[PDB]
Amino acid sequence: ETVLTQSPGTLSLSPGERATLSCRASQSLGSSYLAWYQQKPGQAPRLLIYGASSRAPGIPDRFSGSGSGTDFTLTISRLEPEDFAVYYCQQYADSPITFGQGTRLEIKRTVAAPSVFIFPPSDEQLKSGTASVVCLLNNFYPREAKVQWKVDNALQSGNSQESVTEQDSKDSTYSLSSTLTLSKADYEKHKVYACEVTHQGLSSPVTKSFNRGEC
Amino acid sequence: QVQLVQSGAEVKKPGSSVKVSCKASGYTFSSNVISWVRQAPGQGLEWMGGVIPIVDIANYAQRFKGRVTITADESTSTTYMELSSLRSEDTAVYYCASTLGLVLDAMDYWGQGTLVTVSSASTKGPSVFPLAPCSRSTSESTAALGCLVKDYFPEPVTVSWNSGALTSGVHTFPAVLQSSGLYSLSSVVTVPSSSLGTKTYTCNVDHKPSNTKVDKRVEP
Repeated sequence: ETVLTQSPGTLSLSPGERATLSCRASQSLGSSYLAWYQQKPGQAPRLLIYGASSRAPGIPDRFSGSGSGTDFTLTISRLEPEDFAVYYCQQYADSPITFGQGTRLEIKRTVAAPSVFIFPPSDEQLKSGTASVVCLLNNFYPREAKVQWKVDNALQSGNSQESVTEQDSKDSTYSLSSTLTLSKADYEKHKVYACEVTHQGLSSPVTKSFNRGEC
Repeated sequence: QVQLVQSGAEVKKPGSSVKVSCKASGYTFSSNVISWVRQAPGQGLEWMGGVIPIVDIANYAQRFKGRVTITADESTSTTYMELSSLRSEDTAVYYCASTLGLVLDAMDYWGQGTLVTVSSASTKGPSVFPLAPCSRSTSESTAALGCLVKDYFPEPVTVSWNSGALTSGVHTFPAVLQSSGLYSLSSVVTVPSSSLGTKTYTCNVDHKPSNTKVDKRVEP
């Protein structure tokens, strides 16, 4: 299959600025067989451009598409607040149809370090044989952040899940929650529970921790 | 109004099969081709195949060949996507979309999507646990509290704070489907440190499928 690679992974701009999004195909698509879509959270994709350069019905003139062969570009001449969304290219020069991995067009703002919080499991939960430990990274920018869980300095893997909020419409930040899950048996084998956070707004990683027994 | 209306959310066990429908209405001329595209939560778009209703001829992405069947009922302007041998990787929103004219083409009208969740779980109300700090330094101008809304099925839950009186500073996170096949979600609020211990914070969790309503006052 033809692979489409979009760049940049995240484009960070302000309303009023010009946005240029790139799609590179692993083989030639001609000057036609490429479309661009916009997608917002909870909604279906919306067609913007077809035939590489043609605007779909009702799409404003600030959207345009160009390119041929392997290299295609979507331009938004002057960003509106409603344009901040994820964008995908799609090729249809041969089967199967494939899409790029998406470009996140987000609102740029000053760097903001997260406020970091760790929460021990409740006694209520412990009653039932499971312990969940939760780490909150609150109101940070940009979106890239890394959480590492340590249990008595042992770096954990495979026993955590996380999720991230959509960029806030007022303050342009993100927040992230990570949950470490362990059996009550394992939880009680150890003392120090820590979450280490790495982020551009932090001169060095910040760790929040507690000791089981004092919490 | 040109519209593609899909059938409702589905839950199926691993190994089973699912059929989703898409009813077209409001087209002056019926579409030559309906395509099916899916998207796993947080991931990209994946085209599955399409069908030409007037001849009921489908085409497929080879990675789904032999597991996906797309059919058309031209008489009811409906198409169907059936996917068999379901695995966890098939949990996704499934969209139908009509094309600009051809099989290999751009897609201009889209259905609302159908969520298909592959889980062995039965309906189950959440357990609601407090998220409360055990310690908090004086160099912290803000504090956080929350609740962990654990082990429920299916989606959604609705989480409010102080019976809906508290909305500022709240983040309710996307749920994660756990390897157990149950969901878990957290909802947190950040407050000035001086409000911790002088004000009361209660999370209210409503899970309609299990007719569950739980209030949890969050304290250290």
